[PDB]
Amino acid sequence: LDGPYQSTSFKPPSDYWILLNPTNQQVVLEGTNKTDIWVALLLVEPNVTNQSRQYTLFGETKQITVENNTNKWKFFEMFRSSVSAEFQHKRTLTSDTKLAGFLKHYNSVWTFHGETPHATTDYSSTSNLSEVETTIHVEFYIIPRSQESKCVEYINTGL
Repeated sequence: LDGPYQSTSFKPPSDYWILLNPTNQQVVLEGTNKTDIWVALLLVEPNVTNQSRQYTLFGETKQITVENNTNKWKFFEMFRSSVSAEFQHKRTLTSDTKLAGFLKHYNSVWTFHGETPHATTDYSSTSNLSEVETTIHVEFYIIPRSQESKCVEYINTGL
């Protein structure tokens, strides 16, 4: 919808879907309010044998075991609620579209999980939504939640 945005660090306005358009395996998003929510989406290329890859998350060097036995791409949703904790593999988006989503809405942070073309949304709660800031490493678009059905379309079948 709103055309290609270059990679940047910003606090997205609420009720707007950020639609990430990555090309290469990567840490594609880091989002936190530095209080009770840390979210990171790691893009894993197709046909990846179980192995521990090194990622930089919020200035910290982390080893994360990744695996992708499919021809599709997988977005690893790493999550922690306290800065002192280690990241957990909370959800996964298995995709042939290579698009992912990020939305701030009603005290929660919404992402997509499942497998295309049947990927669905889920959320994580936070006590300070307004202060969650995202470092989008890749090109992205912005779609309002008043057109969320369009963003579901793109997530599952592409732009």
